[PDB]
Amino acid sequence: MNITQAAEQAIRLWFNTPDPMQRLHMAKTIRTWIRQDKFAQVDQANMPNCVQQILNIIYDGLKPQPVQLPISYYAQLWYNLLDILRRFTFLPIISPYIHQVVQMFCPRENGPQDFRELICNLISLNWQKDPHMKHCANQVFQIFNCIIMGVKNEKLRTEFAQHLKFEKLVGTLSEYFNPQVHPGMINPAIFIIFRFIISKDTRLKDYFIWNNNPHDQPPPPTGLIIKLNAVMIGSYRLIAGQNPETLPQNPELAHLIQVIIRTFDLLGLLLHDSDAIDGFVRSDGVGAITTVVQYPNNDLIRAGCKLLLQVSDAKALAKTPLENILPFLLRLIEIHPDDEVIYSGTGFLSNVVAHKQHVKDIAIRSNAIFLLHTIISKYPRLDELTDAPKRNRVCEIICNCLRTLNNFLMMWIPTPNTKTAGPNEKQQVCKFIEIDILKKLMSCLSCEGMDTPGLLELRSTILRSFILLLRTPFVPKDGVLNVIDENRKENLIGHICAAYSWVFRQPNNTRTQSTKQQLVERTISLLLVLMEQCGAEKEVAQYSYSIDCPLNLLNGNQVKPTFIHNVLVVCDKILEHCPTRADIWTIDRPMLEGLTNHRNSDIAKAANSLLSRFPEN
Repeated sequence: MNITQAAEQAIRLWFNTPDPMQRLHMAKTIRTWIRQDKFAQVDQANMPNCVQQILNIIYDGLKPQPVQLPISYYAQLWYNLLDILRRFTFLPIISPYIHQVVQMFCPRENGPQDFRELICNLISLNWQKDPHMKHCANQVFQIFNCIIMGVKNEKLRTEFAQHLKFEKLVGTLSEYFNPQVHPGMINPAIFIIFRFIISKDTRLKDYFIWNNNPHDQPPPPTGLIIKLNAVMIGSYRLIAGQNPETLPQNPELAHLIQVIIRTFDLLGLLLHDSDAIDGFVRSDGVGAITTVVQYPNNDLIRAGCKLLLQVSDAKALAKTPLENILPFLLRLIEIHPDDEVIYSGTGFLSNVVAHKQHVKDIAIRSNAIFLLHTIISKYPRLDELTDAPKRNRVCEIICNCLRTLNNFLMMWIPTPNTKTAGPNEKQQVCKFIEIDILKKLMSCLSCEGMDTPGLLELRSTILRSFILLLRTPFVPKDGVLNVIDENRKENLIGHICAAYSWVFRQPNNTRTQSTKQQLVERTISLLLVLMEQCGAEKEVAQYSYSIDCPLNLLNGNQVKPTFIHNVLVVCDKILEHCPTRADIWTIDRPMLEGLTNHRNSDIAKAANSLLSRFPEN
């Protein structure tokens, strides 16, 4: 018998030859046949049947034989058969028939006899302790990895995913994340599988996390939140001493680093909503990451910070000890050369300080205000940035910083319902009215900055920053309007005006409408603040020739009472110093005469102050 004939007979005899040692001999032969031939001799139209025969031998070979046999034998039989299977999942010639491989996983008996439960049992952890069987495990992992990374037909992917969703498999996978397992034992393909089965399956996600427990209790020790955090920490304990210089010749170190990254990634995908995110935070996830990103590997730090950003809005972060974490993150932001980290950190910072007084207090005590100035100061103007990704990131970094600052400024501003700022806090805040940063922020308002998706939110946020700085008692107001940029030769008013005019040239879009409106409202609000706070009623009015009549802002369904009042007052103040605009503007006189009889006494009063300014005709 020659190769092909040796295979032919092997296939033919298989299902009538119950002899163990003949089956192994037989299996070795079919394998070597594939190994060499790469199927090219079999007739194309017989291929479905030829593949199906092999697959049925594979499936039959993996079944437990009635006689008592040594583990050593199965390991050898299975290695050959699983190797054929593996090859059936990457071999160009077989790919039209790949759905036949997937079909095999589809259950029939719902018991330990199905193909999938035989495959599943081979990657049980205890097999990694076995000197022979651990190689079959590593092959099954390559098989999953081949199917998952390989098949492009979306309907087939979906079916494969469905076939995998059974108790014994999810149990088997989780067992790798138990606290007593050394993380050296975690095959990387386990991540690949988890990503695959949870992809767009919310209920499975909540099952892994919660284990049918209530979402307000501690996440259970049997669930993944506790398991994955102990894996991060376990791996970190092992790499912590290790010199990162050894990396290129240190596969164990490389492995554990990638375990950490893949664990960050999995946690990212699992924590899909508020309750999941909160659970993570109450299980000390933030401390866990923060501890782990101490290790000087940049891929690791990026992935850690990405996950911190994702969890930064947790209300449970009001309860976590942040006295050590926050200073470390501030320090990391100060020194790390990567813009993705800067972005992630500052993003984390603004969310974490939001609505949390004691958290604001930690940030400020660790010089967060000085740091925000530094991060903003270090970047060039947006118009100096050529590549889009980079400019938009810088734009988001500045936005984050200014959002952080605004959260602080809010505390020292007198409300009807007064906190005092210390000597150091005052002078750090006052760095923001230095001429260079005013110039930078002014440029951001008015640069012919191109397609930058986060520009709208930056511009709205800068206006807010100016509003709060100028409403802040200890901030000097004398010099702000004397700052004239080198490029447009304009002061703050002109840049404010250029942004306002810009918002109206922008495309209409329900996604952005909310922010455009808040930018318009803040423009009006900042024009008033400048008028009152800088003693600049005249100059604000005359430097505002570039904007059309603000009254026309009320030509819609605008109900916000504070906005209406601001529009009316700013208009009246403008006509006090530039009377002729009253004849140049084109207003809805009925509407204005309407507002004279408004429920609000302030609106009604200002409306007929303004009406008196207009030509009777």
